[PDB]
Amino acid sequence: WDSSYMQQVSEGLMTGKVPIDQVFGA
Amino acid sequence: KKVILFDTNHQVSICNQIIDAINSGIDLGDLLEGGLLTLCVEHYYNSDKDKFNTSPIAKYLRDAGYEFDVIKNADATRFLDVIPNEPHYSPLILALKTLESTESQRGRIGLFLSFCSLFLPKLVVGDRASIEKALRQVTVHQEQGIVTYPNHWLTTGHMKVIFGILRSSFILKFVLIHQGVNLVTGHDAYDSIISNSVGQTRFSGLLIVKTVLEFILQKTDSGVTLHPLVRTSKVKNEVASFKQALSNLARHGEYAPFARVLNLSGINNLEHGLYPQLSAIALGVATAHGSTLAGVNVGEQYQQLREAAHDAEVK
Repeated sequence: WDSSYMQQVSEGLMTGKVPIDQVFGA
Repeated sequence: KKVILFDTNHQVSICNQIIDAINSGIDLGDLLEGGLLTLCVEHYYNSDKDKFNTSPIAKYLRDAGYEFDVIKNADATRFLDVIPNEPHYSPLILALKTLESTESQRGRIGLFLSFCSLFLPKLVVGDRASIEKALRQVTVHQEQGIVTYPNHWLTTGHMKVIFGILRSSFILKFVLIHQGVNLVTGHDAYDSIISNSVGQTRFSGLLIVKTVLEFILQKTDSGVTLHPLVRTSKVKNEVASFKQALSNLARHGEYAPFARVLNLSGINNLEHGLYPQLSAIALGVATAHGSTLAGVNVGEQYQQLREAAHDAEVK
């Protein structure tokens, strides 16, 4: 965990910017 | 989900009288939402049907199932005149028949919407919390010379009316949150209040789960990943549930920070409560960086897995 750019990622997972199953698996 | 807009050539009159009625605590019943939309089609579109039908506001409400119905009446000055002729609007007709209505300036629609926007930041926590917040924020905007609401809008009686209008109206809340997030220069001066409040509503009731999420994510050479302990067999159910809940939220797209305030569908399982193992691990990871996940209470049987996550985040 680092960079506090995780917030950018986590929020993107929440607004459908970052595809979910890329992180969480199909 | 039918929503009646009102269409007259004296819209500003009609509108300010709907505001009078809302401020008087009159219950508009099923005409509430189409009253409030009718307002909104002015602070933003001059009652221009064509300009409204192309906005991202209209598209979202249709994608949400609303369909708009229209009362065309050109020759009528009173809100009284646009209420359909039904026994079931009699007691509203009665209340409107006797209501106060001063001559109405055009800042007033905007002024009204700005005021409603002040209840958003804490709407989900309840009336007391939404009202004390909005009152602190009236002080800031008044002191900035941005606006002075009439002094009688600042009583708890009046404020309770407004809070209940906000809880009651999906559309109202959505117009505010949308125009909120798409402001640059704004439609007018009242629009930057709305944006500022809306900025402070972002993740209301979604902040703890958001934090837990953030801290189960790790950086790697091969991109952003879940933390190894999250991908074990004892966490498989929670991960699958969390992910399905998280996927429900992401349907809401740009409006997902405002999902709980908007009561958007499919977020019932986003309580951090439900994922005790994931909460432990985010804690472990947060504490090493070194946050305190405020609100995340770690139950006693999951303490070891917290340690595991902490000890290994330093390692």
